Amino acid sequence: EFTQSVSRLQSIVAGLKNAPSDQLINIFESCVRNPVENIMKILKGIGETFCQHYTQSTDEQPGSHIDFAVNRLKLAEILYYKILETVMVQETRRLHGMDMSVLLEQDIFHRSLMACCLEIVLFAYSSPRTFPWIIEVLNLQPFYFYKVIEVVIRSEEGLSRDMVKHLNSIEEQILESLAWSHDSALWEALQVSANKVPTCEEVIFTGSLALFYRKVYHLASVRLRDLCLKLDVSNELRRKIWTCFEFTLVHCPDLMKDRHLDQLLLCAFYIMAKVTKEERTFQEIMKSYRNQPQANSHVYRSVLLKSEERGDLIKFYNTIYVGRVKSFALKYDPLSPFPH
Amino acid sequence: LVCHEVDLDDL
Repeated sequence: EFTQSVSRLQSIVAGLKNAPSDQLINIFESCVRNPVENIMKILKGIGETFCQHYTQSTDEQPGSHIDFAVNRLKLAEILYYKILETVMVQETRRLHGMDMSVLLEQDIFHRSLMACCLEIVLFAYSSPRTFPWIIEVLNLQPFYFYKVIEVVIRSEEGLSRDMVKHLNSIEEQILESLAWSHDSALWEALQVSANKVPTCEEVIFTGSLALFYRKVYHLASVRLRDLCLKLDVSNELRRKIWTCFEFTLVHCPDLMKDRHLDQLLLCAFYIMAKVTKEERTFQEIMKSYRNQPQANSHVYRSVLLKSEERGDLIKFYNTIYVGRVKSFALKYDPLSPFPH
Repeated sequence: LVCHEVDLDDL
């Protein structure tokens, strides 16, 4: 009767309530500063804002009814209190008996765990409201929200394989382009560190920027190991392309502003394959890139050139990319470590 | 290191 995902959600939330349990209230009171009313206030105002945006219509999203949103919010508030208890009981400072007031007064966590729990609920129901709607109506920055996705996947083993597949989906959407928009808090994080971008060796071999760029680098290394297998290139060209992709992140970080991450990885691919004796054309490249799951055509057919005016991947390579990256590439007419 | 391709239509 119910969908595999709607019935899995109902199993996790079964017997539980939209309120802290006696065990979580015993961890909230152990705290010099008890977080229970701050938590309930965050939840109240996230529920209000969700309901208001759910209840009213935009040119691209028709609004729907109070009753389906109050049910949708209630089941997400049950999942929140369950995943928060798992988080906090399994925390090192509970197993050592230390105060967890600081850990439980970080509002960005409570906001982004309620938001993830609302997207779990919405996707299980195949909602017309597709990510990034919840974090956009909840005023939540992609650069701060993605960090709870790993926490939810680790803290609820009842999550279906489709729900995990989706959560890893939206986490890569953030590491691809929603955290690189011009109004992203990532550029703030860069600013307070003198705009020095971490290199792969600094994060791979504890830092908002460190754990962002270590997920970025890991994701880009996966998408590169596929491209280099389906175009049969040398492992040392892979080492060289990867060094130019690092160069464009560290020394030309503005190239990612309001852009996609595979746009700078494909141009790193063509420019280093062309500088060496292993020339593969953008045509040969997009034929193999096409088969990658994140590849929609707009990645190589609607690239931002200046701002607005949009072109395609070849014209972005010729008008913007080669001017700022030829210096480095022409040195191959020290390579960075490639990880797993 | 200019690309001399015109379009990326052909697969």
